[PDB]
Amino acid sequence: IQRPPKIQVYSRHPPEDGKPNYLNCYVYGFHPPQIEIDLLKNGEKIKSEQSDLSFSKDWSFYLLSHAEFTPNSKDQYSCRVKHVTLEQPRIVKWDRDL
Amino acid sequence: FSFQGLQISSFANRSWTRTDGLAWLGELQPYTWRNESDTIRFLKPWSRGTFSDQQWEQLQHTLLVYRSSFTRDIWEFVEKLHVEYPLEIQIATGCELLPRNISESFLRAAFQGRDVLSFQGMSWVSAPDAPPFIQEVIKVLNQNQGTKETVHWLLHDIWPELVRGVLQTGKSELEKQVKPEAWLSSGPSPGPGRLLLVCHVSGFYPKPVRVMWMRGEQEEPGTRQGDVMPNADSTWYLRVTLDVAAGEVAGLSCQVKHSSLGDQDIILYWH
Ligand SMILES: CCCCCCCCCCCCCCCC(=O)N[C@@H](CO[C@H]1O[C@H](CO)[C@H](O)[C@H](O)[C@H]1O)[C@H](O)[C@H](O)CCCCCCCCCCCCCC
Ligand SMILES: *[C@@H]1O[C@H](CO)[C@@H](O[C@@H]2O[C@H](CO)[C@@H](O)[C@H](O)[C@H]2NC(C)=O)[C@H](O)[C@H]1NC(C)=O
Ligand SMILES: *[C@@H]1O[C@H](CO)[C@@H](O)[C@H](O)[C@H]1NC(C)=O
Repeated sequence: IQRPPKIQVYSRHPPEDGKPNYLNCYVYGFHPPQIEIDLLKNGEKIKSEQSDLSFSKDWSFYLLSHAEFTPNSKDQYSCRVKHVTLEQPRIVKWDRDL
Repeated sequence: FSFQGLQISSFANRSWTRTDGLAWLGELQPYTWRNESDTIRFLKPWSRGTFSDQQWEQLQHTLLVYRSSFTRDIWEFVEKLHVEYPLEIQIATGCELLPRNISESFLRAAFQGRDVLSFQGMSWVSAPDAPPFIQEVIKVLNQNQGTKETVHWLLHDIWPELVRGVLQTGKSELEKQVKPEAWLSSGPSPGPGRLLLVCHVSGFYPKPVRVMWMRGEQEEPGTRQGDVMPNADSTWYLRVTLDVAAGEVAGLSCQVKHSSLGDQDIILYWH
């Protein structure tokens, strides 16, 4: 009936400071399909694109939200997810290393 | 490359409902059909297949009348059977071309995140262990000869003729091969004197791939596979990790096998 989102964050390319890149936030395994996914730079929402919502064999949903970014020394990134199974918006930090 | 047409329908109250469609062929998405829109959209130049504009227009009209009728018909089942709110309905329908000339098609559906009913040969069959009322929804749906006929036609004439043509127009894009980048990083500490070795592989199409941590020709176990995750350009991403003693880190490598590379694996040594 009800499933919480799994969330993974990763960049498209090797994360080299200075070089333009793509930040990906991948939200999956959830249900109901109603969801909100924001990509944040140092806490502030950035301009991002979302794929069409879709679902897997077992009826759970998934969604890819990506945005352009240029990683550097100081700036830290993250993904915020609001879903009906989460009392507070869940936040997942981007770890360049993982 | 199998074909999957996908419907996501949300009924929250009775003033507010939405129904979205999209379709996959292999890993690629040649169609979308947004609630706001009375027409499907072709996302690729090959999306139109061999269907003529007339066949597309007819298939569209059918589906658009379907969407309208599906909407009101669910609402009637809702009011006249006092079912809960909100409701999430999903439908999956498609086919694949098997060898010789045999082709198997399907249409199953889901209520509240799990199987509820499907379509077998000529009739609606309920799914085992489903909410009480759907045996009674199946009663009504089986008394509607027209809908049953139209579904049969779709599964047995329309999907197979559509997929044959789109498999043809989309051949070069479907069968293309994109080589991955790969790179290593040191990840969060598994403990004092330990390292998380992380091998990243990104940008391969298609999806099947094999990425392992190695010491020579012996695969290192302790290797934890990530999930394979999409990038926006229809390529993929995977990270594979190893929890190892900082002492034994010398001589380890990450090996990447992918259909795009041949028998020429990408190899990366830990430096
Ligand atoms: C190209 C990518 C787009 C992806 C699209 C996703 C594919 C979805 C599958 C498409 C289904 C096609 C079936 C079409 C059959 C159809 O038209 N059904 C309609 C239209 O019928 C109307 O017109 C007809 C002739 O013009 C008759 O005169 C009818 O009396 C009138 O009502 C039919 O009435 C009705 O909407 C069928 C509803 C099917 C519901 C089965 C789904 C299971 C959901 C179970 C939910 C459980 C209940 C919760 C309360
Ligand atoms: C049907 O559902 C939607 C929510 O799914 C309701 O819309 C909200 O209503 C409030 C108060 O009027 C608005 O301020 C919000 O902006 C709406 N939110 C959304 C997400 O749509 C709607 O009121 C419901 N209608 C009925 C008659 O129950
Ligand atoms: C979606 O489409 C239907 C039918 O065209 C329309 O009446 C309805 O208002 C739309 N729903 C939403 C949530 O925008």
